[PDB]
Amino acid sequence: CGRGKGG
Amino acid sequence: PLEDQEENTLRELRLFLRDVTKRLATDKRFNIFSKPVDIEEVSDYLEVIKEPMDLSTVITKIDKHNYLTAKDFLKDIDLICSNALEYNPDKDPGDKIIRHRACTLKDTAHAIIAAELDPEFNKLCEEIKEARIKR
Repeated sequence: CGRGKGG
Repeated sequence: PLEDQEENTLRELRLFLRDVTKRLATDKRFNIFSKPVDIEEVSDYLEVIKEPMDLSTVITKIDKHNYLTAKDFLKDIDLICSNALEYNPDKDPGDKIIRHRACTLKDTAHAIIAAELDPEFNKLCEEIKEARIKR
């Protein structure tokens, strides 16, 4: 998993 | 001669592939997949994803004579979907929509390919791909 698109 | 007839068959697939890729790219839902992922918002796509892909790269690859089979083209629509699921967490609603569209993109692409393209016609393409990857 990555940090996410929106943060 | 033979290499002739071959490229007429390829040109035809290659035409179809443009039409599927235009259909997927107009779809509101698949919009996030029509560009390459940015590294402004996403400062870690490339450390997480070792093979980025998107619909506009697919467009160009069609024109680059990279897709010899529909299966080859689906290999890259498939990479769109797995890239999303491998990157985005699925807890947040925002994260989840993307996830949804990636599965949907994939299913849409396959159903189109499954429904518009003649089984006999794939067989011809694959027999041409195995030829060109030889002599």
